Amino acid sequence: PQVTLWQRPLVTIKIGGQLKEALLDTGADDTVLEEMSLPGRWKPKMIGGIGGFIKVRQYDQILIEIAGHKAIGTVLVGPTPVNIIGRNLLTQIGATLNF
Amino acid sequence: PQVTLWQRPLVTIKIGGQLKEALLDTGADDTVLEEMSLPGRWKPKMIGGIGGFIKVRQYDQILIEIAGHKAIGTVLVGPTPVNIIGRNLLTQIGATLNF
Ligand SMILES: COc1ccc(S(=O)(=O)N(CC(C)C)C[C@@H](O)[C@H](Cc2ccccc2)NC(=O)O[C@H]2[C@H]3CO[C@H]4OC[C@@H]2[C@H]4C3)cc1
Repeated sequence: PQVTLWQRPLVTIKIGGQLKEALLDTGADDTVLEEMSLPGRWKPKMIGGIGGFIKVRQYDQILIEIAGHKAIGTVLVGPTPVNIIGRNLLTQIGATLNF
Repeated sequence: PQVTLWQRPLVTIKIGGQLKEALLDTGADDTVLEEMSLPGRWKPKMIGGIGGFIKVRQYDQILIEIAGHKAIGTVLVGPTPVNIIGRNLLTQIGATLNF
C-alpha cells in the first residue's frame, strides 16, 4: 500500500505471538519496541535519540510480521515511548520513500 | 525522486540562507534542526523522543527548501543530534511511503 503522511504511518505488527501497533519510521536505523516478552537470548545494548539515551535488549533473528509482510531481523526492546519499525526491517518489506 | 531505505534518507535543505543536510523522517511529527541562527521571533517549547526531552525554539512560517521543494512551516531548533524533516513539512512536498 501507499500511504500519505497527514497522519502517523502506523501499522499492525505481530511478533512473539502478540499484536501491536508500530510507526513506520524512516528516521530510525533500527527497530525499537516497548517492553514486551520475547523468547530467547538477548544482548545488552544502548542506543540514542533526541533526548538522550536508553538501555535496550537486542534480539537477533526475530520473526516479525509488519502489515502482513514477514521479516526476520534484529529487534531492540527497551523504554521507547512508541514502537518504531526502523530501516533494518523496512528494507526487508520493500518500503520506499517518494518525494 | 523515489528512495529505497538501505541508507539513511538524507537530503539537502536550505533555510535562512544556509545549506544543511537533513533526514526525511516519517517517524517525526515535527521538524527539528540542530542549533543554527534564524531571523525573527520564536516561542519556547519542549518536545520528546526516545531518550527523554529537549528544550527547543519554535519558529513559525519559516521558509525552507527541501531537496529542491519549497515549503513554509514550523521549524523547531534545539539540541537534536541530527537535523530531522518531520511530517509537517513532508506533506507539503508531497512525500509518500510505499510498503
Ligand atoms: C539506531 O537505532 C535507532 C532507532 C531509533 C532512534 S529515534 O527514535 O530516536 N529516532 C531517530 C531520529 C534521528 C531522532 C527516530 C524518529 O523517528 C523519532 C521516533 C519517535 C517518535 C515518538 C516518540 C519517540 C521517538 N521521532 C522523534 O523523536 O520525534 C519527536 C520530536 C519530533 O516531532 C514529534 O514526533 C515525535 C516526537 C515529537 C517531537 C534512534 C536510533
